[PDB]
Amino acid sequence: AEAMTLFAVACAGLYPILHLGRPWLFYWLIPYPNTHGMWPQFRSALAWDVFAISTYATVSLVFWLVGLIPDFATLRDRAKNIWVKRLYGIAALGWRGSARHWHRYEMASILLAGLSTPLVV
Amino acid sequence: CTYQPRQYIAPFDRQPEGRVPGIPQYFASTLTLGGYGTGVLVRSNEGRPTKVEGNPRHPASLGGTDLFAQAEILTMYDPDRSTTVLRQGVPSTWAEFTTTLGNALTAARATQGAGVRLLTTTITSPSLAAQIEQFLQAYPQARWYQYEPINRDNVVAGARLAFGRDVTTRYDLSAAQVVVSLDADFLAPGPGFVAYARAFAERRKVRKDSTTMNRLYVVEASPSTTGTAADHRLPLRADAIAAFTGALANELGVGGAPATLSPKAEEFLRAIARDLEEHRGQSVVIAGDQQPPIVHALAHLINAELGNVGQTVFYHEPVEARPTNQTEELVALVSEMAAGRVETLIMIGGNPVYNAPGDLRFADRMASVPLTIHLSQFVDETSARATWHIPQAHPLESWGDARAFDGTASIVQPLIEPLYGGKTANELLAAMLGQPEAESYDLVRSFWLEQIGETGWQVALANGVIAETVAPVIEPTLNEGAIRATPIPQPGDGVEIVFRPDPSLFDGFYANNGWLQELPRPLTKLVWDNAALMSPRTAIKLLGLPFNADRLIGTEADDRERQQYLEQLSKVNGTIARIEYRGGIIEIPIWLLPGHAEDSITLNLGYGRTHAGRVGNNVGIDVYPIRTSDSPWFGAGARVTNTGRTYLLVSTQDHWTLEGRDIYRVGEFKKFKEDPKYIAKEVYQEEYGRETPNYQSLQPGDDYTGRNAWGMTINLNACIGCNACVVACQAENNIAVVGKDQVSRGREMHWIRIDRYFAGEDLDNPSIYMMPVNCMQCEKAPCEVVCPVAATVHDYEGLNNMVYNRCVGTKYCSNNCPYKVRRFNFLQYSDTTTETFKLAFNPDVTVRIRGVMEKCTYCVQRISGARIAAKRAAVQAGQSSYVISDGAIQTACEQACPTGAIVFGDINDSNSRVAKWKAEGHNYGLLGFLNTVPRTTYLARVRNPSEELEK
Amino acid sequence: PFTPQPAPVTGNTYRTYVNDARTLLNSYGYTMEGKVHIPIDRAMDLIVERGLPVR
Amino acid sequence: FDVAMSLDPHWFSTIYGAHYMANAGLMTLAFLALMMSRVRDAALFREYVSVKPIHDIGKLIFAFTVLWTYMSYGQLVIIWSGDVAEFTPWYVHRTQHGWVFVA
Amino acid sequence: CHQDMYDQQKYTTYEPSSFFADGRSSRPNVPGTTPFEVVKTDEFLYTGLIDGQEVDAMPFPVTKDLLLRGQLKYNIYCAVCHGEAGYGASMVAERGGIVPANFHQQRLREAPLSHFFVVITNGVYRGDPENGGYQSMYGYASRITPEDRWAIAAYIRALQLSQN
Amino acid sequence: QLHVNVVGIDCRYCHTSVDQSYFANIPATETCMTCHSQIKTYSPLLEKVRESYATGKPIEWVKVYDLPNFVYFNHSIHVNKGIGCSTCHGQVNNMPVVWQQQALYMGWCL
Ligand SMILES: CCCCCCCCCCCCCCCC(=O)OC[C@H](COP(=O)(O)OCCN)OC(=O)CCCCCCCCCCCCC
Ligand code: HEC
Ligand code: HEC
Ligand code: HEC
Ligand code: HEC
Ligand code: SF4
Ligand code: SF4
Ligand code: SF4
Ligand code: F3S
Repeated sequence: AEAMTLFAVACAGLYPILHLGRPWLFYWLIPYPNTHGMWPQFRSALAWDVFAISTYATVSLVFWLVGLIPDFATLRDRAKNIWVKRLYGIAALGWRGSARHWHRYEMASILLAGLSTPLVV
Repeated sequence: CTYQPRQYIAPFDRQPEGRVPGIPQYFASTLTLGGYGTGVLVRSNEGRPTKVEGNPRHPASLGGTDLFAQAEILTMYDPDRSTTVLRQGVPSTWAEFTTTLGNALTAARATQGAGVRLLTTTITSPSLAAQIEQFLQAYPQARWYQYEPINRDNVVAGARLAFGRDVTTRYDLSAAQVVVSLDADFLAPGPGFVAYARAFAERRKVRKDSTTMNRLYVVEASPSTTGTAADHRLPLRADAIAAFTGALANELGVGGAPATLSPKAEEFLRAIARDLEEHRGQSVVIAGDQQPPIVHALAHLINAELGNVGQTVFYHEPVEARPTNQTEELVALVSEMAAGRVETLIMIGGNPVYNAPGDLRFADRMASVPLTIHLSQFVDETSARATWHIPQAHPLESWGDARAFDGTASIVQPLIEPLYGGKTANELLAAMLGQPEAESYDLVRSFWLEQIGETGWQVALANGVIAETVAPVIEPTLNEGAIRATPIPQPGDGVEIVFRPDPSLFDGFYANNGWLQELPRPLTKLVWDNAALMSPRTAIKLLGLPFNADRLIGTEADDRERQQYLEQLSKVNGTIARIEYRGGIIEIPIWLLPGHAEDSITLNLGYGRTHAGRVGNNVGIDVYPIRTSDSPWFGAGARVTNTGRTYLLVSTQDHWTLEGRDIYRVGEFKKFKEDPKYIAKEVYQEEYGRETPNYQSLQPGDDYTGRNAWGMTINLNACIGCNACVVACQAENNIAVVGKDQVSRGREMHWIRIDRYFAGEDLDNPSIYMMPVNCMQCEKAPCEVVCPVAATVHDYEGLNNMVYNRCVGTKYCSNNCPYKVRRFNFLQYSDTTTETFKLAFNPDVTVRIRGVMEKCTYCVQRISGARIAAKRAAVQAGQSSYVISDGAIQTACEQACPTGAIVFGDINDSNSRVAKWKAEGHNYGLLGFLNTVPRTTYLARVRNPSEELEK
Repeated sequence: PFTPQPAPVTGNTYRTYVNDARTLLNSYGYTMEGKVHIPIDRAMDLIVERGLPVR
Repeated sequence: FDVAMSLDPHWFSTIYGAHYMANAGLMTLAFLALMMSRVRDAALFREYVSVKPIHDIGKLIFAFTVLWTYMSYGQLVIIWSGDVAEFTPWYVHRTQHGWVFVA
Repeated sequence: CHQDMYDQQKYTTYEPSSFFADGRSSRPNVPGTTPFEVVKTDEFLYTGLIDGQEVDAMPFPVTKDLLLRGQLKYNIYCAVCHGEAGYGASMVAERGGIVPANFHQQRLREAPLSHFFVVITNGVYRGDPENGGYQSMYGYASRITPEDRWAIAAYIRALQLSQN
Repeated sequence: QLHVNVVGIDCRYCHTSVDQSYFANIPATETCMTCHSQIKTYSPLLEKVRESYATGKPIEWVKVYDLPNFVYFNHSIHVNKGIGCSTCHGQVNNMPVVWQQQALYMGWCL
């Protein structure tokens, strides 16, 4: 389900740029240092859309990767090929699942889940 | 890579003496629509014409201009204008033509010029008339033979029946409290249109102080702009108008004939007659050019009985050179061509093969003539079949003279040397007179010098008028016996056909022009197409459409149901009907016109050209072949069978009624005199139960108390739906012309639009309402709040600012605009590959690219120029005042309007005209329930109904 | 791209002529061929006082 | 809608009623917590209870407080941003004559 | 790097044009054409000649502001290549041997005002048809407005008085 | 540098429309020839100029200060309001070859 969320957000993120009429000027909505001194309005709802979709995509990706880190550790152990290993292993970041790693992991997952529920609404 | 290309700059080698670089100049010139000159002031950005305006000192063009004069800029820059002399379609030289012409004329000197024939249009230029008279003196047997499709033959025929002499009738609408129009469009483009429109509008404009308003009664076959601005309108059949005029004379007691008529027509006759005799010397009767000569003779007789002559109607010596029956002269020429008597035919414009009636068969008879020479300014259908085609200089690039309907003798001044060369009509006449290589400037100057003098010539160029020349007032004698002893033909022979000049294309000369073809036609809103116009009842009976047509009739209680039925009655628009008139079948698609007369069809001339330029190359169906010489404006019998095969017709509005909403406010004059705010006090009682709506806003806005504030007031009573303002905006703001397919997809780009609401009881005889809509410059603007990149933000003055460079193209602003006045460049509409179109674009306004929104900018370029000029003057004086005059800034739409409905000025300055108009009791803003607080406001329409017809 | 430093102008320039003429235009003086100078803005005031022929 | 929204017939809000349900939910949850402190000793609330139910009710109260704020802010932004005369009076009445201080 | 509306299709003041033969979108003045409300009836204002002869008269009375405007115009255009004082001592004469005329010579003292107007409008003298000839003064008709040209003549009169 | 600092010619002698319109008039070949008809005639580096004024062809200068045709600058109001082409352009009096002193950014104008 979370993979579906990431891929659906990836699909839906194209439309704000595609429908834009001048699609290569999408960066204007984002605050960015420019010689003009111009700013986004921040009172329209498309400026809010830029912050909501971008925050939603990044938070979903980090939460999904944090969940995958223990799974990557099982895959690297069962990979059975030296090159297949070290690809899951770098993603695993030497997980070495242990107490004092699980305790922080469980608390972080609860906090990320708590932050995500207001975010998606 | 670098920010931009080298952008080389090329300067002059010798500076023009009177020119300051970057400062536009204005020059006075004359533009003729029917051969009658209208004075115009044209802006020359850098020696190239770019914007046509009106000449305040020219009679018939006091600031106001018609759409045809406005759209002449794009005509002068058409990429399809003739560039070289063609012998038989092969390029040639002017010198070779001069040699051939000389040889042909010396070969015709054995006879007295019996073969040499001419064929011009209505010529009013004194220089050309004098040269033609001299040529006729040199060749005794030559003939002039004027002709043009839209002519005034019936007017001169009626004059020669009533007075036994050609006179020029002028109407002073300022002193006429009652005006009656017998199938006459005086508010539609024609001779004296701007002057008549301004005088009529001034009387209609009503304030709290005003105690008197003019009343218009119009009887017509097809609803028109004159019909829209009428307190009472009767849709009589076109043939029946002559009988109606005879009945009106009989009840007044002047010579005429009693005619059987419908009860509604009889009630209209009683009201007109009763209003007359109560306004003797305060009334005028106007008869349309289309109407037969007897109607004109009766109109002169009625005016004489009421004593109106010398007060509202004035007679002058004829201003159109030699007045003549043009259709009869063309019939004489075609018979001579069939006989083979003619050996040489020279035609100055007029597109005779396409313009001439189908029965004449001019093209077949043109082949018999050994040599035919045409000066057209374009390679027209006649030029294609004519030897020795010669390019004609456009009026903007040519030296010339013209006379107005009153008689003015204004001088045409070239703003640019001819782009593709070409010869003026006077230069062609000179070569015939035996002087080749004669400059146009010398020919016109030599005639004018010694008549007005060298000093007069200098004053005439500086102003737009020649003070010395005017038509002398004459008193003609009315022949009672001749007018009384006339047939007065009775109406009724089956379905009738009415031929009317197209509102945007005229006679089809302007078919190539993109702006006019893209312009929505007033009262039908069609674009790029010609359709047969019929009443809903006429369509049901003739085409067998399955609708009752009595469902539309009803009271206010079922009004919403009847409006829905009219939408269902629509969607039958575009069905092709095969119409047989006199051996000719048109196969034209049909568009339903609610106000049209029953058993009548209107067909517009100017469509179906085959040799026109790439724009309008093959648009619409030609009506010229069915048209006949004996009955040019009327038809007796039409089969009108239905062939199905529906063809798409594109209209901009797509809705014909207001759905029970307060968009247009209409009130009586008598109630208005008692209380100006009565219209506003009402409506709010029905909607909220209280006289005043207590609108509340959560948003502060800006004070604007001590700064210039820009606002516009549009008067509904004054507007006639001419559409001149839409053309003026397109020229001034470089708006693009989208194709018919883009208009079909509803992507037309127009900053100003006029809406016809057709809202009335019955709906078979509805009251047309025309309202001009442009950005309201709302102090609190919804479009600005929804813009993510801040492309749309407000201004210190109060103007909404749309920055094309900032716009990223989201399109959210158009969705949140209540009036939907914002237009988006979905595709690259602007033309980048055409050099002539690039010259036409105004430098002050940017040419938008694809992906940017556009909206009315209150002509910001004019406001910015005035602000810079006021600041510069203040600093030089040392005052630091920065004061801008009330008349300093005029928007292009405001200058273009002939009526004067649009007023633009500071709102804060209480002495400005806009401030005084906005203090009127009937001023209001559209959609007040939305707290937008618009600056563009409207004045509610006030009518003047007669108690006879109304009560 | 550093802002260019153009080489200075030569010894002889227009400033000497303009300065000498501007000094001469006022402070009265005695011209060689004639008698007396008049400061600029004083001769202009004299020209308006006596005026010039019109038409 | 009948008891409260009908006091001023001129104004209507679609979110109204859902906001009352959130308000009712917060009031009842707060009431349940007050009662639980009073009945903490009751024998069946001694051998059959743990910190986990109390913690869950505290999380529910926090969720209801944020949910009520979201519904109230959502109504305010829609009415304030869409400045239509029909919906503007309710906010005008609640921001005038000292009502702004209560807000 | 969009380059979107950076160079638009419209023709600006001095933008070169390939449509015209001489490569200039800016066009020369059509001969015999007068701007709106600009009457050319007064001969004195546009030509110092009344009957083909000089007049030693000035079309409008001398004003202090008129003389100040004449001084400004003289300093901008006339002062270079003729001297700020009117003695012909200028840096242009040194580099080229121009030898400009001296205002304070007796001949120019008795010259009419309309003679000065003619000189500013056209030049000292067009070259002789025979044996060659070159225009020295070379004229300033297009650059300077007639009223400004008269102001310059009045300032020249003031300068001539200044050294007397 | 030669014409202004050495020869001593005013700015308005060449750029004559600077204080009256939005455009500073680039000199015509007529103004070039009023001195060089006699001064430095028969010079290979004034050949192009002499190529003009005989034929109508212009001299194609390269625009140094260029704005992207949606900016609509005006020299008239600026100059009249107490601003000169030194805090606005640079020491052009001492410029053998004119260079852009600063990039015309939106922020610079603001
Ligand atoms: C002011 C008073 C409060 C009024 C509240 C009104 C609104 C309440 C809405 C509640 C919707 C619940 C839908 C039913 C979900 C369901 O079927 O429950 C299943 C579960 C799992 O329990 P198990 O294993 O099946 O058996 C339990 C007994 N042994 O319980 C759950 O609630 C979790 C399922 C996921 C919740 C779905 C509802 C989310 C609503 C989101 C939309 C909110 C709109 C604002
Ligand atoms: C008085 C010191 C000035 C100032 C401030 C400027 N000019 Fe000139 N100028 C002249 C010519 C023929 C050109 C074009 C050739 C070239 O650019 O080398 C210029 C150019 C400029 C520019 C740049 C133009 C651009 O497109 O950016 C500028 C900013 C400028 N000038 C300012 C001619 C003359 C001239 C002789 C007739 C004299 C004197 C001046 N200019 C003086 C000045
Ligand atoms: C019109 C914009 C121009 C152009 C393109 C040039 N000048 Fe002049 N110029 C003047 C003087 C007194 C000199 C120096 C005389 C000398 O060196 O002996 C010049 C010099 C030049 C040059 C250099 C030529 C060389 O080095 O041999 C060039 C390329 C040049 N000019 C171009 C005087 C004037 C003058 C007032 C009389 C005006 C106006 C111009 N020049 C105008 C132009
Ligand atoms: C260098 C290009 C000059 C400029 C700048 C001005 N003048 Fe000139 N002027 C110039 C020359 C080389 C001459 C003498 C020509 C000759 O054949 O000797 C002149 C002469 C005059 C005269 C005398 C005319 C006469 O017929 O005697 C006058 C009155 C005069 N110049 C006035 C004048 C004014 C008003 C100027 C500013 C607009 C001006 N000169 C500039 C060369 C140059
Ligand atoms: C404000 C900073 C100034 C001032 C006070 C002056 N110049 Fe001008 N100048 C300036 C800009 C931003 C531009 C670019 C215009 C454009 O369309 O891109 C220019 C341009 C010129 C030019 C080129 C010709 C033209 O653009 O019209 C010339 C020549 C020029 N400037 C000269 C000039 C002179 C003589 C001034 C009087 C001291 C002057 N500038 C003032 C910016 C500014
Ligand atoms: S009329 Fe439309 S585009 Fe114009 S200010 Fe109002 S909301 Fe904006
Ligand atoms: S004010 Fe200008 S931009 Fe607006 S509608 Fe009128 S002409 Fe068009
Ligand atoms: S507002 Fe426009 S359409 Fe109406 S009368 Fe004036 S110009 Fe014609
Ligand atoms: S929302 Fe804004 S981005 Fe453009 S299309 Fe409208 S001005």
